[PDB]
Amino acid sequence: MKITNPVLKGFNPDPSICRVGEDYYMAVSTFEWFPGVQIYHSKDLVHWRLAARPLQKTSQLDMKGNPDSGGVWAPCLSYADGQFWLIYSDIKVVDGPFKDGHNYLVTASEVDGDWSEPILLNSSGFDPSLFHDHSGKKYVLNMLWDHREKHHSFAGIALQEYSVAEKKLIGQRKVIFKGTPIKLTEAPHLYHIGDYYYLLTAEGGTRYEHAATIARSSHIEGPYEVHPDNPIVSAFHVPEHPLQKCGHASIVQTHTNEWYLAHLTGRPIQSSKESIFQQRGWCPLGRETAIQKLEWKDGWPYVVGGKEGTLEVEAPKIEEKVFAPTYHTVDEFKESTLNRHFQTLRIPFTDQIGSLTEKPQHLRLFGRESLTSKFTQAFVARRWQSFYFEAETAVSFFPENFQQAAGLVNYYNTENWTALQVTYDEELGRTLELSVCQNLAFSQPLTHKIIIPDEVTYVYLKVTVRKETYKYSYSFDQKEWKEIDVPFESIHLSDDFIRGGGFFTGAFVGMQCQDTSGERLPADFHYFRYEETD
Amino acid sequence: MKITNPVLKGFNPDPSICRVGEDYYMAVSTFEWFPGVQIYHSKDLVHWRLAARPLQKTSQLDMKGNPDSGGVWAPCLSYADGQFWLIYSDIKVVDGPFKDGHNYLVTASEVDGDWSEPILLNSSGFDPSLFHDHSGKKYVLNMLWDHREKHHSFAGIALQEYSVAEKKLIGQRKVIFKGTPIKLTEAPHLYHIGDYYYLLTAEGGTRYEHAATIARSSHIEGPYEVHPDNPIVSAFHVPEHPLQKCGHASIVQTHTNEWYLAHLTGRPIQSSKESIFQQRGWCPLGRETAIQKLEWKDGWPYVVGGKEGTLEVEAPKIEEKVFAPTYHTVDEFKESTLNRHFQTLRIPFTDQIGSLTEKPQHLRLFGRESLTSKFTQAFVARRWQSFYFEAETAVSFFPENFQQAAGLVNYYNTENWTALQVTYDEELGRTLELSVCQNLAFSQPLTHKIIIPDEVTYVYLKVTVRKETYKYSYSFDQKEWKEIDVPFESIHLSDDFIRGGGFFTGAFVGMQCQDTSGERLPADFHYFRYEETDE
Repeated sequence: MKITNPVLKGFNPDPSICRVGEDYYMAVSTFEWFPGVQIYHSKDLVHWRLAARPLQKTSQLDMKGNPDSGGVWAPCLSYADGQFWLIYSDIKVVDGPFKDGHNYLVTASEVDGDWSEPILLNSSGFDPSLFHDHSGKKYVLNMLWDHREKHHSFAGIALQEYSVAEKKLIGQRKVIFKGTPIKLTEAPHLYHIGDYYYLLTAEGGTRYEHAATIARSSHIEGPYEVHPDNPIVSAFHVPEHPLQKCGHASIVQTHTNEWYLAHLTGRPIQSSKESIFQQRGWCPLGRETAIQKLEWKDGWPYVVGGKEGTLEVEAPKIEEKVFAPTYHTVDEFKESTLNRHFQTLRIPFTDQIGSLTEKPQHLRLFGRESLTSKFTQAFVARRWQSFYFEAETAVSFFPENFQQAAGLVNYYNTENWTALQVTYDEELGRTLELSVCQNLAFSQPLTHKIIIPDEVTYVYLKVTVRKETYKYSYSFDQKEWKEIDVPFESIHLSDDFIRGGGFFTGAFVGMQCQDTSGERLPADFHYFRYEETD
Repeated sequence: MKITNPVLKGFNPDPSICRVGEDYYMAVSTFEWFPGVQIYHSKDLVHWRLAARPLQKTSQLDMKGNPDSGGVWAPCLSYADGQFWLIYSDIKVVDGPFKDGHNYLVTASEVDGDWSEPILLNSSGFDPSLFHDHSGKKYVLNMLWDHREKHHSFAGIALQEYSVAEKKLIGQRKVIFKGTPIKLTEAPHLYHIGDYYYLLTAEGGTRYEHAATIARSSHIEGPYEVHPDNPIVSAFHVPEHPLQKCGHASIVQTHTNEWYLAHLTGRPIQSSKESIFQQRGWCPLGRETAIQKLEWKDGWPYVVGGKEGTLEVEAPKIEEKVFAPTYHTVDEFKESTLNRHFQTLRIPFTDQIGSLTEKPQHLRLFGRESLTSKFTQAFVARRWQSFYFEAETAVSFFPENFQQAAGLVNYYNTENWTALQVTYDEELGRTLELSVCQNLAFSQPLTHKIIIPDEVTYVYLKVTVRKETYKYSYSFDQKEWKEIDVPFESIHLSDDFIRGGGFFTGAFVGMQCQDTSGERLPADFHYFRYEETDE
């Protein structure tokens, strides 16, 4: 029991696991956060390092205006013919009868290399997957989205051959599997093992009814027979289990001939005044990735320890490989590139949003649109990856009107965030303001204004997260800290609290500057510290 | 002679009227509909023709992903120094505490010429206006948006000098006016008349409390004194008046030294089960533009006939100039340019959404995203401009899967529309289906499927609008029509029915093709007929 779940903490959903020789890769979805797709690398399945974010250019991923939790849904990473293949989606509509979005293919020699320009596959449903058949043929699988009023929206798993020569889907698509009574059949993955094709799918939806089902056929077009103890992964029946929403799985065979299953999961905070059987809880870290061990019997896989998953799982018999950290606890912005754990919303980090060279050893952000804007935000943020942490920054900002503000933000989506910002008041001058957006209801709860003396070069801003609650603090000298006595609920930044059709990310913390007057006033952030605690 | 109001019927709001010599122009807002800004031209203020749509390029106007009723809000058209100046906005956020949006300036020698690339002015609030002072200086006015929780969001009218040489606002902005108790102060227009600067604003919001207020100052930065009988325009007090939502005005002095006021208005449909004093009604034609006559007294203008406005208004002493129609009652798509009364949502009409040359004498639309998408819709549409009309098209479409559909659509926004479309059913083949989106609640009300025989070349589709109700009909031969006995309420496509922070357009009817499978299957529309009635 040396794998400790979750292996990817914080917002890291929809894992697509992939072996190349003795290297293991896992791609996860990133939704509106840019650059798109996170690929992690491991030798032993115990330790994982963030290795690449493939979708770096607007020609590969153009998400300006995308709805919250649109963009890059579950991706599929594979390897064949000396190349990585990455299938991804750009979902443009996440609410209502339709689910408009398009599926694309890019390739690369190495996951951290330059990925190709996208090949357009289809638009008929999300969760596309690329299957490399033993014959050399290639097939794309995806769910079929049905908009029609009388029908369940999940109309089955479609299969269609992909022509490498023609760079397009060919022939006609075929519905090969219609799911089980759990329904919401999605996330198709095909595997050829022994004498059967195994079709792995997610069912039940990505909330607390989530499950992984598997079916098998001697022929790729079916009919598929469902596992006799289906589902193979699910925590639906065990509301007290520490792993919840267990589903959307992918399977890997190690180079040591052992079998493992990656799946997403959530770790909810519960309410003491509610029944955990009725209110399963809220997940501010979003959906995380866990790894289970498989065993085989009668040609069917089973999750070792039970289908709800285990926190501690027997690691494969592989030499341990620990990686060095890929971020520093205190980022002083001495590098010319933004650290790989930082992302921006929807669009690339360019000189129109910020600079790492205009003000050396600072991250300079030019004030753009407000935190409610799905277009151009000067906001650089990183995931909450623990229930217990501190994040801190120091900002030089001299606003001249009330429409300019910059500071520290905890953020779920454009309707759900809190921010501690240096702004300007017509009567008191530079002030420190607390802003709260809760499903688009806006409040500024401080009862008395915090005036910033003109002598203060840098305003130090901190958030302290203690599982259920978090609090902001500030200092004018980094020595004497003052806590703002407004206790914020972490569950308000969770998948399970926010309204609307897209609820698939997780809480972020970061640095931000807005100027809704038009002057693009810069804020200079001296450092960003993110430190997990006990 | 008589001006008959509204002079611009259907969705034509926020009029900015402008005289150049003996020609008169009026620009109106277009929100998410592309190309942006409609400019109308008149000689006599009675007859108006659609003359230009300036914002034709994505470099001038990039609205992909824009929210419904974002985009081009109220524009400002002026003329000075031998060129037209157009100030416009691109609003990116229409709900919540902020109103993120940016204001731009483009210029041209003629309203239908090539307009420049935009100069960015500011982002501090919408309704920007450019004022040409007698001193030669230029000033930009706009409202100030206040997001702060404790404050009214309409924080006053800002003034700042614009440097023509430096292509930017210079100096610092000054709040010159904070409004009256009606509040929601917006739409500033400045006029220097006689001994005073006159600041015209809209107040009360663009629903049924709308008003136009006017103030004057000897000095451009104020303080402004409010009109003693303010507001000068409003129907708030008369719920039965045929013109409602009267406000957002602009003033013109004719070359015959007469004074007129253009303003937006709505013409509501009422419910017989409700009090009009409680439910003023619903406006499927959206906000239209009307023109009132002004008279002066003691240095203040007054609307002739009362501040609620008149339907028939005395025309200026100008020789009549009647224009011929600018669209064809039956458009056969024989021309290589889409007629000027057709618009697309958000984006240019390019070879990726349709073509007038691939299939001659047809409008070919490549199936793209559904009607609920704010991104790429292959939808070509024109305004409802009468309470009584018929629209009709004929479509060649051969869908192969249930994710392909094309046909005739009546549309307010991405959440509010109805469509009669040729689609495909796995068991019955090509079928005719009715789809309904009502504030994003989706229904398909036909009780039995309408099967289309394989031999049918064109499916003819028609909508008949009779004020409160509209009904779809279809034919397989253009001779024998079958009405679909599902009565639709016109008020469901109105500013006053749809949910959300943006409710600023009006009902459209048009041709559409979607392919949510990825194959971009084309539908070919043979013609589009739009034929109004006189009640």
